Amino acid sequence: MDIILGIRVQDSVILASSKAVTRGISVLKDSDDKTRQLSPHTLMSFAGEAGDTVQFAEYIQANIQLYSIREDYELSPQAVSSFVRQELAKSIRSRRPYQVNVLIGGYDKKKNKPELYQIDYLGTKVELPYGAHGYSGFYTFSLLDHHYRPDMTTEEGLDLLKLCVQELEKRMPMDFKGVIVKIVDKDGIRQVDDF
Amino acid sequence: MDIILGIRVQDSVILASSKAVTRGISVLKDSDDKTRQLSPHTLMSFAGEAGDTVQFAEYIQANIQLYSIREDYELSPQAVSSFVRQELAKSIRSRRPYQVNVLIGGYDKKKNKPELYQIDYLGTKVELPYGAHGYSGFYTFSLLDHHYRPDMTTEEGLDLLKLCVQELEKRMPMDFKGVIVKIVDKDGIRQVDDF
Amino acid sequence: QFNPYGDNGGTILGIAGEDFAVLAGDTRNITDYSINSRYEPKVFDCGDNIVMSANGFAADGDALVKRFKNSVKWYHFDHNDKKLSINSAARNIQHLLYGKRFFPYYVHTIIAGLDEDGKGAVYSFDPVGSYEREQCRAGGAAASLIMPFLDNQVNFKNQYEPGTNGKVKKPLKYLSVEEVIKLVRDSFTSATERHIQVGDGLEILIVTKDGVRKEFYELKRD
Amino acid sequence: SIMAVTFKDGVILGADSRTTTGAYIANRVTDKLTRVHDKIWCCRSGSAADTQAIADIVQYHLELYTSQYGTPSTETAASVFKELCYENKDNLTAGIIVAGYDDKNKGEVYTIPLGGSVHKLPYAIAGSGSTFIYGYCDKNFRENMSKEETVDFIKHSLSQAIKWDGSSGGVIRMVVLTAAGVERLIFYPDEYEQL
Amino acid sequence: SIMAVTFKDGVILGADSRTTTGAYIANRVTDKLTRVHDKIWCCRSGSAADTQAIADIVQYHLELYTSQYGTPSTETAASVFKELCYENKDNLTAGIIVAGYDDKNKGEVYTIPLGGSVHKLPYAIAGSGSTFIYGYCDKNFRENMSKEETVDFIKHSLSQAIKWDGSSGGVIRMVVLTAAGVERLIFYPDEYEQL
Amino acid sequence: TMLAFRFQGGIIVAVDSRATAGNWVASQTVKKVIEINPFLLGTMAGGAADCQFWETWLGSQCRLHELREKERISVAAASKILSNLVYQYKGAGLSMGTMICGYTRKEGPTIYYVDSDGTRLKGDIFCVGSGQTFAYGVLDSNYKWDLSVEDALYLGKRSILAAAHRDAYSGGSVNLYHVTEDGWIYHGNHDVGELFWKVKEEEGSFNNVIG
Amino acid sequence: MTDRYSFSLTTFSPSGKLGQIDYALTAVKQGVTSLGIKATNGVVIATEKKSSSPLAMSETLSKVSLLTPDIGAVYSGMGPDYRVLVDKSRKVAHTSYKRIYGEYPPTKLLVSEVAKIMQEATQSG
Amino acid sequence: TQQPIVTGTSVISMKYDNGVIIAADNLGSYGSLLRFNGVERLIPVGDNTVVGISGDISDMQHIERLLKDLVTENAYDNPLADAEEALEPSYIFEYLATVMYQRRSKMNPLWNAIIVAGVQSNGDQFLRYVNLLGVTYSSPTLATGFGAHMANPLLRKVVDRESDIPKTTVQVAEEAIVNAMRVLYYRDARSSRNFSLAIIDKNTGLTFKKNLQVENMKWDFAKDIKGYGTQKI
Amino acid sequence: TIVGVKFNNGVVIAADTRSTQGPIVADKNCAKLHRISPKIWCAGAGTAADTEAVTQLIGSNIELHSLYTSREPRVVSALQMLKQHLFKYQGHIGAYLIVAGVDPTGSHLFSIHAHGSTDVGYYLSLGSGSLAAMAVLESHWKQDLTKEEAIKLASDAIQAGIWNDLGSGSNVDVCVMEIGKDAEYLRNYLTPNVREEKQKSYKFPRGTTAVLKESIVNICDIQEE
Amino acid sequence: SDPSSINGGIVVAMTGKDCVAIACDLRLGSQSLGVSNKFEKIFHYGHVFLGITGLATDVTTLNEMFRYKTNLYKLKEERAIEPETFTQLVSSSLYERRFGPYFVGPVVAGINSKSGKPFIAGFDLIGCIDEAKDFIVSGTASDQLFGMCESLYEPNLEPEDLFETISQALLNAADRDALSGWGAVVYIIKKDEVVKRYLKMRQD
Ligand SMILES: [Cl-]
Ligand SMILES: [Cl-]
Ligand SMILES: [Mg+2]
Ligand SMILES: [Mg+2]
Ligand SMILES: [Mg+2]
Ligand SMILES: [Mg+2]
Ligand SMILES: [Mg+2]
Ligand SMILES: [Mg+2]
Ligand SMILES: [Mg+2]
Repeated sequence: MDIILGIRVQDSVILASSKAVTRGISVLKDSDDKTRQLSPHTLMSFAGEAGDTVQFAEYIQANIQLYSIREDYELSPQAVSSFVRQELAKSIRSRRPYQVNVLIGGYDKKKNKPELYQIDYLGTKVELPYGAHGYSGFYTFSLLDHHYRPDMTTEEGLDLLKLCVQELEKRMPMDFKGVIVKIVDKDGIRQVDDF
Repeated sequence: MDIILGIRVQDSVILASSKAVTRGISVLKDSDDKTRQLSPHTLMSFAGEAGDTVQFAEYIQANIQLYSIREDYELSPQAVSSFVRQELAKSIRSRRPYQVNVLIGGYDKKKNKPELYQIDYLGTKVELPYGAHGYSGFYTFSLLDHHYRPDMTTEEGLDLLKLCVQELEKRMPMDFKGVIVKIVDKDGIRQVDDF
Repeated sequence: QFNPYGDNGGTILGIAGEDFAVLAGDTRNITDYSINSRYEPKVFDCGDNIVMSANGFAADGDALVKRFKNSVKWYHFDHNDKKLSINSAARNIQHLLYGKRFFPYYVHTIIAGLDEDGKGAVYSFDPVGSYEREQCRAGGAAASLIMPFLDNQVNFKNQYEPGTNGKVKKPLKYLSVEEVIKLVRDSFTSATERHIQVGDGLEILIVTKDGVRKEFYELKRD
Repeated sequence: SIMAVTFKDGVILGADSRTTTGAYIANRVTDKLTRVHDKIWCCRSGSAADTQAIADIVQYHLELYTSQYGTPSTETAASVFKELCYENKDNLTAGIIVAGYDDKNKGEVYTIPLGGSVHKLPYAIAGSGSTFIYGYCDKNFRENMSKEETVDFIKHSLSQAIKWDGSSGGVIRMVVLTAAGVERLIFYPDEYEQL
Repeated sequence: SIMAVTFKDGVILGADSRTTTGAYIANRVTDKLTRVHDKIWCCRSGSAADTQAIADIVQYHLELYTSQYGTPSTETAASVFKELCYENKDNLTAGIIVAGYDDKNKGEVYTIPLGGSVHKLPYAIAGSGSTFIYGYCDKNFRENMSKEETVDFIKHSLSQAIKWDGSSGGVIRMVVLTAAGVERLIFYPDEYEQL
Repeated sequence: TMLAFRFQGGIIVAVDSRATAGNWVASQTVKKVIEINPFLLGTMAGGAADCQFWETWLGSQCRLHELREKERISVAAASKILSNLVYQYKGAGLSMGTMICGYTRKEGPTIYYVDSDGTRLKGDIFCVGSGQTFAYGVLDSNYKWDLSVEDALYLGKRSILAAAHRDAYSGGSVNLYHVTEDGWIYHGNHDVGELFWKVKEEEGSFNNVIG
Repeated sequence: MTDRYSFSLTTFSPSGKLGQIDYALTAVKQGVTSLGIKATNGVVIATEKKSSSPLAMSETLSKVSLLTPDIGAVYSGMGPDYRVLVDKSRKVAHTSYKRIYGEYPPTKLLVSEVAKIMQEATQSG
Repeated sequence: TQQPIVTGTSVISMKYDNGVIIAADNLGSYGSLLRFNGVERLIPVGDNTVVGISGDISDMQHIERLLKDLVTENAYDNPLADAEEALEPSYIFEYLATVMYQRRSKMNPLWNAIIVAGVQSNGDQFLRYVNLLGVTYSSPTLATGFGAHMANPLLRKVVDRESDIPKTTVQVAEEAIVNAMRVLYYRDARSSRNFSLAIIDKNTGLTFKKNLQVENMKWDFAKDIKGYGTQKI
Repeated sequence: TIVGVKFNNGVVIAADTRSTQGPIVADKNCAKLHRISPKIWCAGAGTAADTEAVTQLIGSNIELHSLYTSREPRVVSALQMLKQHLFKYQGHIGAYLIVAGVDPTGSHLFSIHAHGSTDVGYYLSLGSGSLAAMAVLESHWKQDLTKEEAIKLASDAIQAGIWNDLGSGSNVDVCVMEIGKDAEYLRNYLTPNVREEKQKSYKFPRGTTAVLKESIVNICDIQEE
Repeated sequence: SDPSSINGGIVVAMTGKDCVAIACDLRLGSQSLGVSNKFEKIFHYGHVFLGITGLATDVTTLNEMFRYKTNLYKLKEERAIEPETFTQLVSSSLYERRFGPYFVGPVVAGINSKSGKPFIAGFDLIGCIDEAKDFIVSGTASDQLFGMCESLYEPNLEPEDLFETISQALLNAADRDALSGWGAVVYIIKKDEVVKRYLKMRQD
């Protein structure tokens, strides 16, 4: 289970993604970044079947970067999420579907609002204040149902996220080797190097 | 995978056993002692299918304690291990076999020697300087092949054991929530409360 | 391969009043898309002011009812003709069902009568014996159609008092036997329309301190 | 139960009239004797859908043959049947008997079983009910029979096939092919059952 | 291919002599006509092992019957066969025809198919090759035939069954049961093939 | 969903009330807590019949114990009777999750998790059922040993609510119990249809919902 | 074989004229007169049945054709071209409309589809 | 658990004003082969009951013996065996129904479908069904196998409910049964023309008719049917 | 339950009106009688979407064919086009049809199986109630039926299915196709299954339901000014 | 595994007097896990309303598809599409995926702008039209909805009464289904005004 979490607060979106890469019986890596920057104010985390995850993320990344150059303009998070959903909805009826679940965290510079989209491999899109894929949600959703507000600061969002990770580290059976946390706001994307 | 390790040094046997009890998606407990004292100088650790493990351990414990009272005498570790093996060898051709693997660590007061026996659920017994059950051996056997001596002290055996646990914590995918360590020597059985 | 189970369809319904109780059931018996009988009784008077129905696989339902009637007979022999209370009957039926836990009676069982304080009682069972006293319960083929209707029209669920707008609930006023039989008849008329295994006839057994009374009503035969 | 028998003046086709779905008789007055050309007819057994589709195609091929090259031989008709049955053997369940009358070649009979092989014979039997009359037909068939003798032979033969085979029944239809023309015959239960 | 036929003076049993393992003929001179009592014999079809074991048991029962109660009826013999075939139907593959001669009841024939049911008949046919002669036998059987007519009827019938059935072949064995005694007959390929 | 945790003032036991048969909600009013004796509680999860039948049977065995021994059974011995029983039926298909909660003088407040797999665990905190994960999330993050009987009762109630909301196969109402030196104490049936909105308003939580 | 005429046979001339379209209009000019008049409660279309021979049965040749139950058509110019257009017009009314929406197309949209077919013969290879 | 080998098809029956009628063809099929053509599948018990059986014939013969043994056993130490303590249809049925449900519960069923038709001591008509699963039901018309699908609809046109029974005479009921047997011969691929019919009347007693045949069949229209669509010739 | 019956000067088809998903009745008044051309109608059983779609497709192509040939469509044309289509899809298009009609050749009656087999007859029945219906047809059919006798026989056959088959129910639809006449479609020819009056009215007091928000929905286009 | 019951959800539609009503729940889940409580299943193209139950990705996909087709219809026809016509467009579009269907249960609702006649319709996942006069149901609690609608419904209800009937049908059916609930929305539709109400229901 490749833990990926997302929380949308007052003025930013925070994505947390596990660092472990386990192939069979061995943890091959403990510092893996399960995310790609699609545009300066849009970040996508991902989790699913080996190989497909990165292949899909980079394919999406390339397409959005192509759009940005062609139009000299950044697509809204909503527009990017719809593009991503259609690709997955197209994929599910293919010969060999992309087995990838994603979270898309973005800051809309037009509306001055943070936005978080949860999309599964079937192409099921939902906009949420907080989201998760896989078994992580079974612990974190109910925890966030209790501790979340729409007017929270970024620092309060990080403390709330630490509470999620602590619970996962206590009750989940796999050692996912901690998480890499990234914040998406009006100034762009940055990584929290100490978590 | 219910990590159980064993190392026989100069004058003692050291058993290390994981504390986690995971049922499905949740870690129900993180302080479980996967061992039973069979006699004052004989300790048995165990790992296998839920329910069967404890049922088998306590059944063996009861039988050895019965023998001790009847004869007013402690059976040798070799004798206890042979009894245990026969029960498992009997079990494997039953209607519903005991799905339990065990390590038996004991100090023989007659020969003044520590002894470690590894027995699987089929009734396969081997005396070893160091042993492990399940996937733990895939990491620890080769590590101990490199760092072990027959003339090591108990303190050196514990440092060697810390090296095993560190490797398991680094490369195994499950969080087994650390280990409970117990030493078996001429003075009996004692637990290392800080590990 | 031999399949020891079958599905004879049908639907049953038990409602508990303040000083009475009803146990209703349609009289149709079917296999697949054929009708076996348009009138095959499914609800029985088991003695001691208790009525019973075991809906699903008829052979198992008949066997269970037959065994419980026998249990009542021997309860009298063994305990000086003592009356078997509805709560004691329910517990006895749990043991009959769970006794076949590993080769189940493939039925949904309902019993109705009066408790020891004279109030109406309905007990509902699953196939392997788990039981629970309830005020209202439908069972069988069209149970999914009927129960929501009973939650609404018997326990006044999702119903509030006008003007307050969702603040104050509808008060739980008790229902008379005449009001209950209307809900029963409407329940079965509605179920007959939308479920193919329900129809032909409706037989209701009403239980009071005075005894056990029967009422029969026709249903659509298509 | 279907059969075709050559005799002095030409050939006679014969068949029952039962069509089944399991044990339900979907049609009790079926016409299994079908025309592919003026004096080339076939007997159909197996799948009703497959045999109809095949016979329709063959009739189309022989109509187009006639327009270009004149009246086709019975051997030519059997070859077109074969080509369809052989090349589509994986997807077909059709046992067909082809029978026709030329002035040069007189009466000819070709049977085409499941595989798509062709066999030219003095007489032929096929269908599930044919199994019960292999003995009777072999003992009672003669070459150069009269029309009346041949009708009696088919009538008696199919009578027994109907008697024993549940998949066969109804009326006995027959088609007579001679230089005189094409005669259709029919025989009802009360006539043939008492034989 | 096996059959039993009643006639004026008694009854005649008939059978082929082929035993197969797939398409290999394990025995080409098999004796399928077996004796359970002086003038009560049976025809065996299906599993050779099952039919032998059954016939051996029946012979034992009728020998013990005779010691206590005198000569048993043919109906009694059929009942003992039935009881074995019916009660052990899950584990048996035996199609048996029972035939015997009394002075009171004269010639009688009972057939016992797979299920274990009993059917008293004027004549009976069974085995894989019987399918091909249902039509011939029904058309050619008469009641109160002479010995010579009945022998010809069986000879012609089994001849056809052998001709068409691959599992049938070899010689035609026959057993005649009358007041005169027990006569064994045999007919070789060169005789019956040319019929 | 059912939970049981140990703290300063004894034990809290909280359960939901829903029973399902596939996606069909069969009942919203079932009793998943069995009052074995004035000092023993049993929780039920998994097979409804299996849990009901064998836990009422357990109460009969606990009663026989105090008749023969002239003494209340311990939680350890009571839990072990049930675990030894289900172990006999292992492989036959029983499906039970049970927490045997209670108090005795020599043990103090004690909780045992008993499983149809034969697992028997002693512990301070347990959450069992299809909604265990949701309850663990709330309970773990707010648990302290030094809660007040009032704060502890609320946490257990709130943890079930959390699970009733997110888990489709949990819901109905919350049954609360508190176990002390002097036995268990029922703390009411709390319908989720009213409790949810009350908690949302007072606590300011559940912002995922339109209210 | 193969149709190796994959290029346009109708092209712009230096003056900006599309020759083949102009010449097609000239063929229409030579054709027999046909007309249409719209009333408040109906529409009428009419033309002369110019019989090529008195032995010919002019009833068998239909210049006025039903396209849908509520739409009709008449022409002027080359009869054979009209006949195939009517075939295509009838078919396109089903494939591109009736089989989708379960009803017959409105006049303007069927006209649009016919117009499209005629445009393509003006640009295709 | 087994599979049925030699089988019997439909058994049809109905109530009328003074009794019950039951019928069944005389065939014993071996899959698609119509092997035995002289099988009696209606078995009288006394002079007031007839058991009609379909399904596996070997199991039918077993049941036939149980009933024969039942009569023998009821006569033991019973001076009123031919009078007050004679076997009733209700007794015979419940016995069979007990056996059938016991056998299915041991996973070794009697692969049959049974209809017990008769008249009780008080003159009441008895008609009840039981099968390999132990499933029982009663109705004014009862039929097994194909008869359930084709005969019941025809017989229910005569007796659609309980109140129609006194209005139905024996001539009308027998006419309906005989018509239904013809329809089954038209449409059931495992049926025979020859059949047996039994009437149990409260006044005239048990009338057992053997060697009946389906007659007045319509086949003439077959001559006009040519091809499967386009074939004119 | 669908039937087809030939008579003196034409043919009649009939059907029930029940549509089911498993044991549930989706539609109590479904229309199973379809029009291929004005005087060619078909009744369908099996997969509902398949019988409708295959009926509309062949009906569309028959119309275009009739326009191309300047002739009234024939039943054998619809028959041939249907069976060839169904055969191609190897039974995966679960359409079982009774096709009937009148044309310049005369009156015709056919059945079509999903695998592509066709049958000819004077009387036919298809569906889960075909056995109940055929029992009636085999009991009462005769040669030289009148129009009135054939409608009676057809509706009686459907009734047998309605009452005795659980997959069939509600009403009886009929279509009569007589030679030299317009075809008359008799929707709900019989209505023997009207629901009885309910014992109670379940009309609620206004305000009974709890509401959170209200809002007007803008369905109109963007406005001027 | 069964695509139609992974996400869960319900839709119901009713006719009244010169009015129609269509309602849906708001839940979206992954089997037992509830994910979203704002997932509306009713959409509108002009004055025609469409509710879709089943697999959520197909629900979203079909909305986008019918928005696409109705926008082009309007540009070419120079008028908004009517319910009867839209119903045929849905049937057509679904059957073109006959052997690879969208796992959905659509429900059309609306009033003909010309005739003023109320109209509802339902479909199976491959196109079959169910044109009912009274009501249409769809979803994981369709059995429950059938029972509530068949008993509560009566013809010719006024808008404000019809609201109560459909709301109670939905609410009580959803409460007997594990995969439905978590909120609800009801649309009351008249010839030239449409009201949308969010219902207060139990959140479990
Ligand atoms: Cl055919
Ligand atoms: Cl041998
Ligand atoms: Mg999702
Ligand atoms: Mg080993
Ligand atoms: Mg009904
Ligand atoms: Mg036959
Ligand atoms: Mg053989
Ligand atoms: Mg829930
Ligand atoms: Mg719910």
